[PDB]
Amino acid sequence: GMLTKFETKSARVKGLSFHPKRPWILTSLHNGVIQLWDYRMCTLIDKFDEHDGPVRGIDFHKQQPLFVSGGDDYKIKVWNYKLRRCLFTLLGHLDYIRTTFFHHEYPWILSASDDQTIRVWNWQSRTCVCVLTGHNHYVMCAQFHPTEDLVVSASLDQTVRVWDISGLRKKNLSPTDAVVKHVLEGHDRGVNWAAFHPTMPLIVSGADDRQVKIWRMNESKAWEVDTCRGHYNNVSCAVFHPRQELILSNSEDKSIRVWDMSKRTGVQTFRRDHDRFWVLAAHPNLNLFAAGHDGGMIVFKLE
Repeated sequence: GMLTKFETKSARVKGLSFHPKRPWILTSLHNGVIQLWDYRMCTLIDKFDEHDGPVRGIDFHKQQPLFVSGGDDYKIKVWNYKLRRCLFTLLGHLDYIRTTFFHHEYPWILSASDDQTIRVWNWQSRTCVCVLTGHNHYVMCAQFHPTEDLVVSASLDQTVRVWDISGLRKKNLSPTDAVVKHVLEGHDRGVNWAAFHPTMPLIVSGADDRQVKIWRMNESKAWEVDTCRGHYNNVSCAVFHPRQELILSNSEDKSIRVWDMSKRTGVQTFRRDHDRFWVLAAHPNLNLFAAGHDGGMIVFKLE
């Protein structure tokens, strides 16, 4: 089932990010440390210790020599991994930052916070260019769509939201800005994570109801199309397998679960003795995955 490639022992891992080309993964830790690992040479390349308290937000830029971090200190830091330093800090959030991601093309950062806001930042102007309001509890996750001007967010308010930011794109990149397109209701507890499918109009979410839910959107509406049961504690994270009909989830129940979207195979469950899982990453072009837990990180393949 699970082919372990690389493991770290560390403070609890809260964030993960695979480099698209280098055999590198970032881990952002509960102790405020960001580790840069080479999983082919089995070495710690570098350590970045500038935050105070947990760092949950971490993302490599897919094309620029940058990564972005978001901390419980309410700071977003933009880093250059060649220069090995923090270029600048973005302030504005009023509570813990849950996620930070770079846009794949636009000069943007997307952040989600316990302050109930989603923020878009322009990293060229080094400014906040949009505050997305509407959630009425912690925003646990916000992600950019890979090819459309959409955002998906997950909140402890029990909703997943889909936002149209095409207005913000036209305003901000030119030489309302953000509209809520869908409010996805169905989880009956706080939602910890939501993500877009790379190609289909699908969303996956994981919640404190111990459910992994799959949603479909069309031109008019969005609706729940499946619910995966088996986790016996809060679902921390869920990702679409980028290139196979699979979903990967992990949980405070100390398990990774692999779901068959085709439903041909039953769910595969991978357990740790003592470690809650907090985060899951998929490599953007390899059949390679990473999970963050109480005792460190595991990088693995499926067989």
